[PDB]
Amino acid sequence: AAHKSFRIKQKLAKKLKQNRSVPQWVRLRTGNTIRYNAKRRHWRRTKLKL
Amino acid sequence: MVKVKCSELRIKDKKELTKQLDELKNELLSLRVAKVTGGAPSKLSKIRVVRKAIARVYIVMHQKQKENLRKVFKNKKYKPLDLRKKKTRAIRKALSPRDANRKTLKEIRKRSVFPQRKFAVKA
Amino acid sequence: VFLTHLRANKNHVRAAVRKLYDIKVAKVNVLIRPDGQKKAYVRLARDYDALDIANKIGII
RNA sequence: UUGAUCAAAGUAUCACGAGU
RNA sequence: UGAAAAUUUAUGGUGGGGACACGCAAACUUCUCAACAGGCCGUACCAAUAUCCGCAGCUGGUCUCCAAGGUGAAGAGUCU
RNA sequence: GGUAUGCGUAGAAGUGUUUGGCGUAAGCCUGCAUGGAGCUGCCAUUGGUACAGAUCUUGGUGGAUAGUAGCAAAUAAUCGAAUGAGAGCCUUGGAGGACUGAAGUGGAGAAGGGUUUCGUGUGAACAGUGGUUGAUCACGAGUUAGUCGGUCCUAAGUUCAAGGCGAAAGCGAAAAUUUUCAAGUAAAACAUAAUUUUGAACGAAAGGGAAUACGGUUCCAAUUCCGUAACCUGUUGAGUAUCCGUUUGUUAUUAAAUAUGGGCCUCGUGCUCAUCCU
RNA sequence: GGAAGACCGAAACAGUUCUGACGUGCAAAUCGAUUGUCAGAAUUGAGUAUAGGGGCGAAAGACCAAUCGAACCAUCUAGUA
RNA sequence: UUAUAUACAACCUCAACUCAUAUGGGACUACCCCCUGAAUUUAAGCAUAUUAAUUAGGGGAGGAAAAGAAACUAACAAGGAUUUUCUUAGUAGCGGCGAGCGAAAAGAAAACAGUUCAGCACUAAGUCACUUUGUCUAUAUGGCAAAUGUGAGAUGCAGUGUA
RNA sequence: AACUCUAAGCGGUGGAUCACUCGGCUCAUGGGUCGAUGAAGAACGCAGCAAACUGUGCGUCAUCGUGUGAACUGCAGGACACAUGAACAUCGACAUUUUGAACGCAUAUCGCAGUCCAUGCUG
RNA sequence: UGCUUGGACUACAUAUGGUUGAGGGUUGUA
Repeated sequence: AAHKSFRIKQKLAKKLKQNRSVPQWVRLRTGNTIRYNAKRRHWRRTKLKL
Repeated sequence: MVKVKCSELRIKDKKELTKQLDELKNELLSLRVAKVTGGAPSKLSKIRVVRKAIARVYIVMHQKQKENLRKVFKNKKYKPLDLRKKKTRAIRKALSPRDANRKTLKEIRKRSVFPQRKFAVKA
Repeated sequence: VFLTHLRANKNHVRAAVRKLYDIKVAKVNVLIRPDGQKKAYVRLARDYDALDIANKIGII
């Protein structure tokens, strides 16, 4: 940490803003197939590296 | 507040248009306050409609900013790059079709005097 | 405080706030909150009151 | 005999002048 | 036989530019002193017997920084 | 593909079965009970055609045990108060016992982590025991600089202009040969003059290196924020040796004048001599 | 008077004998007793070279990402018996 | 204009340009094109054969690509551009004459389209392209002349003429 | 009654059977469409409550004209600006951040430039 | 003048002109 760079500050928001759960109403679409997420990150059961 | 029909906006002027432009974006930023402060309606949801209303203005502003160019860039060669008929690749840079049918002299004398005659060789 | 687009070169805020509100800047400060947003810091002048600024604008 | 030297002087005839 | 180079001083140097004495001065002046801006991004926390890598909160390998009272050779080892 | 005026929500396929039966046997026919939309018999053809097996592939699930194996290293926890549906803990806060011993289980830095840091709220998996707090979720905030630092310089070395070679890609390469392959330099006609060899660039938050620190401050941030106190770099501006002998001030001695003299001359007024610090 | 690849020793490292402690661990190599150097052939964080029949090796065929008498990953590969 | 003592005009090789004005590396790949060329396998083993003028092979194209108008056939009562299919034929020879390889004109079917270059004699550069200025319009890197404004062009442009 | 043996009922772990399939692969006729005007792939930024897949490019879940002719919808809220078009699809208009074949020198650095006008303050 | 804020620009290989050309290359006029 603490000496990142301006990709790995902007890359790390996208692997941060994707760490919500499901939108908390959108399981009332038509044909709701979304229970909880596929990409769902913890941070010791899942690594980043890309 | 009415939907700005772009058919209506084709009669206006650019000085009125920029006057029409900033009259909406200045009010727009005040609407974003209610998004973050949680304003008085459930939502001041006009920032969908006024957004596309704002985007209706730029293009017709660009249109006469475009349409005035190509009439005064008539009657030249060495044309503007961004105004040069963006069609394809494999027929721009290979031998233009008014210029690739330029038949040769010893091939337009054998197409002069013995022509194709439309008969039916039959008994 | 301000939240801005991602090319705020610290003088565009010095350009814009006096263009939008006639507010003298004092010291324009910038940090990037790592969720992808550039939170801004600007300091008023003495004659401008901060509670008078947003109450003019509408921010409580 | 652990200094040091660049960047024309000299000369010649013309410019042999301009301003005056 | 114990790195390079960015940046830097002073000196040397032929030219050249200052350069009147009844003064008006001037001085990238290496002096005193006043206005004037200085963009870009990185900053929270763990920093390892619970945030690292060890398929895991696993006695395992992890770069250095500060470093006290006593006894005593002492950064020992025992003790607050 | 032909076929049976084929049965089918008035229950069609498989699933069970202590209903009943036919074959030598593989296999059907049949009753009931689920079940909810399609199915079989004769005769022509035919395809990836019937499984106990392959240290067979995949997905449940046993006995041992579904409570045995063992969760034993780092001295060692404890009563009372809370609160809690419920506490050996952790969750606290009250005591007060012992450890870590300053080449710590302590305070902050690197690589790597990437939202863990913080408040607020909590039910279940998560914490190889519990759970009222957690490095889990829910939900909110949170990282401010001219001086800290990347940024410039260059190190071993990437071989990274087209001289070259290779069928092309590209070359486990001190590319030192490549009209001028000069950076140029206030410059002068009449290749501006002797001059410059590799032209380019990356490469160190550990080496080189513009310049600062002090006190307090928040729910978490500080050589950054305010309070106050300096500096650097660049730009601009103002003052800043520098007015003489003499005589304007002043009788002169003196004084603005950084230190005036000189011969001459009627003294010199005239003349001459000149300051790029003492 | 303080020189030497000099000695006994500590964090730095190494890994000897016990063939001791678990050998469905604490672990796809570690813990606990013991032992050696310890001011240089020393110990090491970063940068950079070296390439699959070769790199590198104070030389064991060690080491090259838990693989090393030739890796490691897709194919000609349902390769042959 | 060359004791290496000056100009000017050409020429000739030859530069430099934030000149003008414009063309190209790249993506994909089944098919296609010129390339480089391996191996298990088969021979009961293997070394020439085979896998094969083959998978990476990568440079190139397109709606076609390459070929194509014979320096061919055949040897006959002749035929006649190139490509794909049926057959020639699993026959001719190549073969450790081992395993295994392997065509072909000729016969019939689709479609059919033949011709510019070079070079005598072809006999007033009669050529071509920019430029600018207008004609004419058009999303033309455009049609008509001109100044005959350049330059290209005799080291050869054009017309007619070609196995 | 414990327990163990055995049938069925019944509850329970399980997902096999049969059915159903907004999909797969095969078969064959059609057409020429690949960039220096910025392609192909990525990074991000996206919207009211939004992570994705899909859509886009500061005009950011869509976009001018066009066509057809009233809605998308879990909900709030705007529309009925149908009647001078909802919402679709078509699509010619305009747009096209960021990077490539990097067309500035150049990337483990959003860093270093250089030319010229425009536009603000020095002044 | 310098600051900050916009734009346009500023690859290399390369073809045909354009400009300025360099040459004890080759002559010619002197």
